[PDB]
Amino acid sequence: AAIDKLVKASHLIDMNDIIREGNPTLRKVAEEVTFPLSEKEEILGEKMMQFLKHSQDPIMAEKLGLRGGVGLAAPQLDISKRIIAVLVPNVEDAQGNPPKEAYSLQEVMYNPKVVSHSVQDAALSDGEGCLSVDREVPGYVVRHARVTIEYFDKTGEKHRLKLKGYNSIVVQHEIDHIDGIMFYDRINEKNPFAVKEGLLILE
Ligand SMILES: [Zn+2]
Ligand SMILES: [Zn+2]
Ligand SMILES: [Zn+2]
Ligand SMILES: [Zn+2]
Ligand SMILES: [Zn+2]
Ligand SMILES: [Zn+2]
Ligand SMILES: [Zn+2]
Ligand SMILES: [Zn+2]
Repeated sequence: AAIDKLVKASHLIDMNDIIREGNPTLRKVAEEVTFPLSEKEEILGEKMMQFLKHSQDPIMAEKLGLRGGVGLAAPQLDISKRIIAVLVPNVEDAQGNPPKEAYSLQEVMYNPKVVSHSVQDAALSDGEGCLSVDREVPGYVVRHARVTIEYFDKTGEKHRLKLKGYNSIVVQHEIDHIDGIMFYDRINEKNPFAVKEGLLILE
């Protein structure tokens, strides 16, 4: 089955593993994982993080035919489990100095969920994209500005985390996937660029 192919030691995740808009797995509510994790579930998380590392690496992205990304959910690999990986890099300064921290967020999250959020909404100015969606989709994807999430790591340790800005948006977008929600579900149906007063537009 799909998970068996993905977790083979020599197997690298690429675009051929990513299912496409229309595939029913994208619309399911993914199943919670139980702890302790199976070896498959642990390796799957590791492969998913590796895929994001590769997508952000100039050489490996070219070798594998990948395009940059910051998040991946297991349903996108045809695996209906509540597993996501997020990897959001910090950026060099104007002088070309690497940041203090390589990443502002780097986690493989098991059973993640939003436990509370701000009343205020936010949206990326440039909209959102998706590896499973081979269409141009304009518009503000309206999300919570700030969230508090809970999730478990591969060890079963529970974490509780507050997020805002871009990382809030990235997380979620990935949580949506494990609930069978697609980004364009959160775009205004009649005017993609409608702005309800108070919306935080993120640059
Ligand atoms: Zn493959
Ligand atoms: Zn391991
Ligand atoms: Zn590598
Ligand atoms: Zn709680
Ligand atoms: Zn609420
Ligand atoms: Zn996505
Ligand atoms: Zn919500
Ligand atoms: Zn629509």
